[PDB]
Amino acid sequence: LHWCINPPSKIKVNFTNYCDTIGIRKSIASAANPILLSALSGGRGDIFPPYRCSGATTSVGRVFPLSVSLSMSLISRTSEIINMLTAISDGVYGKTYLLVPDYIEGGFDTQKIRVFEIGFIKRWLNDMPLLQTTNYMVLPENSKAKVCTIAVGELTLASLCVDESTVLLYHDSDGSQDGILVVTLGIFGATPMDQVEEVIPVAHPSVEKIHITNHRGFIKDSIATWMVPALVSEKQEEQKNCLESACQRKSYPMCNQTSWEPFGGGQLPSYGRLTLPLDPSIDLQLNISFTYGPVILNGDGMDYYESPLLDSGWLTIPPKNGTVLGLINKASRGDQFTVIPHVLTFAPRESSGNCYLPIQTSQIMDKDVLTESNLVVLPTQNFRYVIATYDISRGDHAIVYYVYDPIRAISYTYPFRLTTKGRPDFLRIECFVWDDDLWCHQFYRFEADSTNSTTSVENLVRIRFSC
Amino acid sequence: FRDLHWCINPPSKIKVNFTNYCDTIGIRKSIASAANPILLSALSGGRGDIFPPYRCSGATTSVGRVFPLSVSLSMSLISRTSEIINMLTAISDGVYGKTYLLVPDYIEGGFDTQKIRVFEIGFIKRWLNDMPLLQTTNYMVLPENSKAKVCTIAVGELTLASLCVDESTVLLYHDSDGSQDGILVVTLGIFGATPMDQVEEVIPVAHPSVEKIHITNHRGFIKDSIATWMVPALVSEKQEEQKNCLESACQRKSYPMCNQTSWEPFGGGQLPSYGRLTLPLDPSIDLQLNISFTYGPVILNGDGMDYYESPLLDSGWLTIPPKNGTVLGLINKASRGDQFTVIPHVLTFAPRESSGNCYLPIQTSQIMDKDVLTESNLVVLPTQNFRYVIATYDISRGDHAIVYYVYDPIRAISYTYPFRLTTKGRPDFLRIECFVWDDDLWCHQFYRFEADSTNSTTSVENLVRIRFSC
Amino acid sequence: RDLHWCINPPSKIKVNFTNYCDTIGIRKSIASAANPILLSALSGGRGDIFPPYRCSGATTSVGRVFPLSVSLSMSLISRTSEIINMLTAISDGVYGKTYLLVPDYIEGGFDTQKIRVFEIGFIKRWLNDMPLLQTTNYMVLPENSKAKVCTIAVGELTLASLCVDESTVLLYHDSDGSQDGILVVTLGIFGATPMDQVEEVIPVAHPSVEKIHITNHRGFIKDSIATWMVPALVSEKQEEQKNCLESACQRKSYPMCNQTSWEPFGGGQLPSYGRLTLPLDPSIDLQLNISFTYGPVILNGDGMDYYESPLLDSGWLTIPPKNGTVLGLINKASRGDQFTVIPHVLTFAPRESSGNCYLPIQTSQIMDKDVLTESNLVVLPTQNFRYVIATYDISRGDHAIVYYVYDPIRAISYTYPFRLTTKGRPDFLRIECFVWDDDLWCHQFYRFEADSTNSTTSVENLVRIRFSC
Amino acid sequence: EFDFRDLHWCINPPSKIKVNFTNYCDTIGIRKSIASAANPILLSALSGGRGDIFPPYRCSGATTSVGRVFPLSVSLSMSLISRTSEIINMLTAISDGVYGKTYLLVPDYIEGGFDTQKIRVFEIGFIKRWLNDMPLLQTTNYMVLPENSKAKVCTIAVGELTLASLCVDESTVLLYHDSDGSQDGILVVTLGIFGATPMDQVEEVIPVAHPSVEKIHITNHRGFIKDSIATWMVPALVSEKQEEQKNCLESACQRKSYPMCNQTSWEPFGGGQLPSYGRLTLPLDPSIDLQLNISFTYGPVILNGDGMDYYESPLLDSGWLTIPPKNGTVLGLINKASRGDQFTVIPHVLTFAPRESSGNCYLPIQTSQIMDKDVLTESNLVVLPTQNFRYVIATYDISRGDHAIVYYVYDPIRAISYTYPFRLTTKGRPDFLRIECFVWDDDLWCHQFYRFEADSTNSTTSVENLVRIRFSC
Repeated sequence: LHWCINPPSKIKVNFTNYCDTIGIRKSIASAANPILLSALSGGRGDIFPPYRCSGATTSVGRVFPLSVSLSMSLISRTSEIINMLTAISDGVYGKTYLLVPDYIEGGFDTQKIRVFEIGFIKRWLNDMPLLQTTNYMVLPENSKAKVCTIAVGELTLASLCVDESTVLLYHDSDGSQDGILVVTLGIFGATPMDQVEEVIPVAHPSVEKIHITNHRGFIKDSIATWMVPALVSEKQEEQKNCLESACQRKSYPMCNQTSWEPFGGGQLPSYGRLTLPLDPSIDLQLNISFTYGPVILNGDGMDYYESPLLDSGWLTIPPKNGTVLGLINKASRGDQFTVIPHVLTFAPRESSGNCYLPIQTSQIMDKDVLTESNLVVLPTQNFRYVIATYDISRGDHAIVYYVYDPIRAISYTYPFRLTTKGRPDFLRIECFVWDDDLWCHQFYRFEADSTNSTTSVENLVRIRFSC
Repeated sequence: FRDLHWCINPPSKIKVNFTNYCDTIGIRKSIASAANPILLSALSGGRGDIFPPYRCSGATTSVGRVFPLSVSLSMSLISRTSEIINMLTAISDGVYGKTYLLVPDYIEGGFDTQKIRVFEIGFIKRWLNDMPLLQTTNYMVLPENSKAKVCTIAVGELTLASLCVDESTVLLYHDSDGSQDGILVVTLGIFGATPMDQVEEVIPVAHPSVEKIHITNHRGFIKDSIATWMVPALVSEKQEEQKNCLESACQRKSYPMCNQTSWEPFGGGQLPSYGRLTLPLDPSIDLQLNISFTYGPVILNGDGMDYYESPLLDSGWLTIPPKNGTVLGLINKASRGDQFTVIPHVLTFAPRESSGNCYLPIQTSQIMDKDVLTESNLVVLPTQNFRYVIATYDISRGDHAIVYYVYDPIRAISYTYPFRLTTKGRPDFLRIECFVWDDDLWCHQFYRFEADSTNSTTSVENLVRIRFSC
Repeated sequence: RDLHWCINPPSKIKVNFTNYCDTIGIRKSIASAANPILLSALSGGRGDIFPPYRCSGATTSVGRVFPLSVSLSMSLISRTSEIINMLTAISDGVYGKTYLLVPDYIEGGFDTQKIRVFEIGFIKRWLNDMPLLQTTNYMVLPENSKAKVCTIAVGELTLASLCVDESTVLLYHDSDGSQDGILVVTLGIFGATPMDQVEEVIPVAHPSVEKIHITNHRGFIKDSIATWMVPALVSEKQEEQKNCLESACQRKSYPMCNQTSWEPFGGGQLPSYGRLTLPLDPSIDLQLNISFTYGPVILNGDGMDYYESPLLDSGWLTIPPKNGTVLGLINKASRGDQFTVIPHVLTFAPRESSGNCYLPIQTSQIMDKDVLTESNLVVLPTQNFRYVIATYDISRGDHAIVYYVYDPIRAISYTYPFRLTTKGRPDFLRIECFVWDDDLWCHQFYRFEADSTNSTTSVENLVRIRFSC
Repeated sequence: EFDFRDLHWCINPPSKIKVNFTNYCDTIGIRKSIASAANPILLSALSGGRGDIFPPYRCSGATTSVGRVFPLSVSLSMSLISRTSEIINMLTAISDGVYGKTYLLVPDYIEGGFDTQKIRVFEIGFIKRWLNDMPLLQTTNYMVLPENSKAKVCTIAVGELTLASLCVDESTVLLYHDSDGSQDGILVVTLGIFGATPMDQVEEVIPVAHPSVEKIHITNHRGFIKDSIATWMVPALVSEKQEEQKNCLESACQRKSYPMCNQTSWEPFGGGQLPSYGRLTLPLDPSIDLQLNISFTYGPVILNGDGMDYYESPLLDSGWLTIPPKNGTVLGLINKASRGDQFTVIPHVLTFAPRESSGNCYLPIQTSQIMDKDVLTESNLVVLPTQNFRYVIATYDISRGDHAIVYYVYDPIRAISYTYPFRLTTKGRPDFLRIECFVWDDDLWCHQFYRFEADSTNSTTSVENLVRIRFSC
């Protein structure tokens, strides 16, 4: 009777190859660490104004049109870039977008290609960020890359690509179960860059579906976490009781609806955490989880930002036309998935308090389009969240940023030169703190009267709050 | 089949971490191993084919087009109407490097603030439809230094080298006589903060006959961890043979050459000789910048001399760009290693009934034209067949086009680029750097022209591909 | 249970099996390595003490001398090197010695230098079931300033000492400048961290205490706390003792009130017992504690031992007899928190007294003319109470040493007709007895006098007294 | 096809670890802690003894030898000797600040009948300074073997805070011949510097490398312990030595060394063949059980079977094998041998290859006229652990006017001698003699043991002391 030590799977297949991968990854991390330190030293300081000197502050905005990224180079050549998701964390950045090759003109819409890219953030002699792409990957056309999620961190990029918006977790068990094409990117061309369509293990038999439309997570401690709506058969009774308790109020249309947004009809969606352990030791496995929480009214997107706490992260939900406000519920990254409605969840009247609701109105909202973007939780000790909108009230089309603080609320618009006729069908902002400032990377698309082509415009903007 | 025996799980006291059992890999080795697939994806395309297999139609034409897509930093800066001056690019084995002087316009102080030297290096990735996409993976901006005004680019083996100096003519005298000129040395890795140097260096003069060194704009390469440049130098030992050869050639029709009392590179005295700056990039060894001079064919330009790799073991093709059209270019053959010899190969005229040790450059005033011509450098392609490319800016065409003159030892093929849209403007500085890609000719070009405003010079840089089909 | 099969791992997989468990501390490892010796001593010796049955009822004493020992002091004596004042403290299977070593290789005047040595070692059986005092560690103190007197306290594989140059510590009278200090010395069984010598500045528990009289004392190290017993001078207790002194003065016991000044402190008042305590912790607060207490009057403060008692937190206390007084004094004492002393035996309670006073028995006519240098009272380590004192006798023609093993019921004696040395007169005779395999083993030591004034020979040798029915 | 998830890699632990890992590494921790505790003493001893190995260059003339005795010691052997108890066959070994002794003890203090038995005693200890810059041999541990005393003859090896000694009842150990009945076993005795755990006493069978080795001779073999391995050298019996040794003997026989050929039988083994070099290694590690593998290699002839002393060499894997001279022969042997690899003995010193011969064989020198007809007894040669190669021998003779003992401190240039007239017993017959030397405080310290028989009363008296030789310009 000898002593067997159990090694992780995929290390016993080729220990030498595993350890060559380990050494290459460690060397790449060591080589790229000085750039990360140089970029993060200024950013990690603070965001709050130190001294209150003039009371009410002023807003100064500047557009920085210089970058080394592949996306802006493609856009500069009038190439259709649609559905771009960008994530900025740990000093690195990532992008996934659908590219339409206009170099050769054949037909009108033949195929759309998906491009990933992960790069650095660097100074440009004026203490300004310079987004530089150090790697990219282009998927083959015959793949399920229509809808993917972005999650960048620890010098790595990960994604969950699926052709259909709604993944059939358990209903399609009898047939060919839907797979999620996991796409992983390193910061330098090497083995970490791999893609594999893998069957996703359910949390329980209770979980039935998964909705993946436009999501964002992060990577920390070699884990990849996303938050997507799910469909379970146990949250239904308590959520129905809470919804009926809220229905007696003036919020009649909420309970008047017979079919919910993320999944047609049926029951309410439930929060769902997709966990992807990203380590070279073991193989890839999408560990889905779920947990009942506040009522979810829209399933367009569900981001997941990092928090200064130990094992918790904010869970934002972009506002939808009809629901004036979006949830910023807290989420647990640990072994047990818990969702606590930290802020922006209206607790109902005459209720036990175990269930929360968002705030919606029927006629309060502006009849203008006023397209809003996903709200972003800034990485800093103080809690601030930024949401951009496509303002229309002024004579010139504009984008308005709301950095929420309990003390004051002032927003002024400087003239935006680029376009005066705007039909925004998409808008996403990704913000980060750089030298005690708010640098937001915004992307949006248009629709023109000529209808010859749709122009997608993206740039970096900095808002300076001067005392 | 032979299993040792059935086993029992040992007590949980022992925890085994499998990461500690094997050894770690160095940063340079890991970086090279990572970058190897990207280098191979371009080397295979380059080495797939060189020339058409058979003359399908009995005659070959030329098809050319521009490729505006690029994810380089210089293209991004140009897109933001930022002024870029004197960019030298050295494409080699799927790695490129650039050295340019930036003139910031967002900074507003006085009228002229400062010019900053920028270095960048990166791969040549396969874009869709099998196109060359120049990607930048690392770059470096020098803090304000006097010695970064003129630099030489030398790219190869996943690293960059540069020899920046302040004055055009670097003086090489014993000890320090008054003010001394030093040669700044720059180095860049392909990624991250790897062992790299930005150290000012004092030249080991080697043979003390070298007195000056001229560095206008030179290209070299890094082979076997050795960076080699070729620059004119001024020696005062052996000038009688060249003087006798010039006197013998003066009686011929080559009157203007023998009429010069003072030459172009170094004022007065003896004509320049051929030098060679050698920089061993072995990180264990301290940096030394050796110099190996050797006389050769007479130099008539001296304002720029590139140096390209050769298929032979220790050979190269140092080139001299044409000067004002009247003097044509030269393509010599320079040795590498401890010895250094120069053997005239192409575009060289051997005088009749001469000493035999002097070869002279072809020089005809008939080629000179009132048409404003800005000839570029001679670019030797990295192919087995010896072919060199010439790019000329001419206004004879109504489109204010740029003409490429691809030359062969057998034939000569010329292709024009009427794609030029801006007609107004006189070019000031045109450079090209060609490379082979999927059995095709790609030539990265950069040129600046001054418009009618007398204060605006637009730096235009783009890739052009010329295809010759049977 | 059986975990299926194996496969040969790659050659890069080699494990040392060594980095994978705890690191044992120095003191814990030393205690683990030394425990079997302490077991072989304690279980072998302390199992049987007294004759189990009355049998005849009249016992005889047969004795024998065992000169073999690996002790360093024995070897030094064998090389004719003078040792002046040695205190040995045997407890729990370990021994320790402190003695003035006088190098006589080169001599000048009276004494060129005397240099202290502290040694601690085990007690081993030597294939005849006899004790072999092996020396395992020792430390030497150069005679810089403090090498005059010390106290010995051996226990828990550790030695302790309180060395002061002055005969009596001037604890409070020197507080104007720098008060006097006591060179604390600590040894371990094997050379390690506990071995330290850190002189400590004294916080005093009582403002009344002012003198400490360190001459020759023995203590023990119990529960990592080294405690001794030293007489101390206080003025308050004399107020209570004065009534008893006046009552005894008018009584027939004239020699009690005849005394006007005491040896330990000239003039002054009646000294009181002071429990010196040194909590031995390797990390924090190596400081002393002095807690005076009332008790029986001290006729002689020359020496005061401190033997462990079989009670919960109690300890014995002895005072060796002095010439002029016929008896010593044994009184109980408790360690921990408050300090109280209640006389156990050998104290006479005067009649018609308030009760807060006790007097040892003294007779001025029983004493014989010949000079007898008695040794300290020693309490044997057993449940019973047997105290043994060795007396040097000159009346007998063999110049024998007589071991008076005193018990309150039956008193027994034995004489050692050995080492005549008629010209020799003892100067310092000390013993340290212990029970070993149902026998009384004593470790005597003495020094002779010279008629030629040039011959001083320390004589250290273990002796055993056997009682059988 | 084995499924890899259920399949496991298995490692092979040592036998002692597998049975009780907890106990094994508890012993490992205790040993490491004791070694760390004892390290300061060894460091102080090494610091005191390293400096000034040799005096400077000659100032006026030849250096003068100064002798001094030091009877003070805290060893058990000295205390036993001082009590008029005889000590027989003591093998002292001093190395790296720790010494060790194995001596037969004759109990006479308590006598029952006529005689009970002789007792083996194993004693380890420390070398400590005694405020006068001379060593103090202090015994920190000792072991007394039981009354049966299977150990009549034992070796000695000390190093790395350990004592090890192979013990055999008979001088000759028959590895193969006595396998028909009960195979001869060697009693391995080890003991740590302090405590109660480290001691082991086990009788184990010898796994010799090849059957070619049939016998060994274990009488007096000082070794040492380095890298947790204890090494000894004993004569060995092999069958393949004759083909070269007899040829060499006949090739060098025509010289003056006729009696060497004239001997029909050799002293270590009656008849048979010439003795061969042998090496015993004891891996002293808690993880691995005790095994004793005997190697062998070829070398110069072994003139006497008294015993071969193995010493530590400054080189990486070298050892100054040493053989004492026998009566008649004036010069012994100081060879060179390797440790840890295949056994190989090169005859560095005391061998002169005969001229006009093959040259592949080496022979020592002999001269019968030197010893004359007086009772002169010489001891073993001690290789000092210094940078410069040295060797010391001690001779006890009556030819000296004071019946003294002469110490021939040998030097590559000349030889120096000192006499100890402290011998006040003219009627002295040395039955046994042995010296062990070490360097301490820029002097030469030697520990001698001369068991001499007093003919005045016909009673043997064992005498041992510590003597130091000082060389001053």
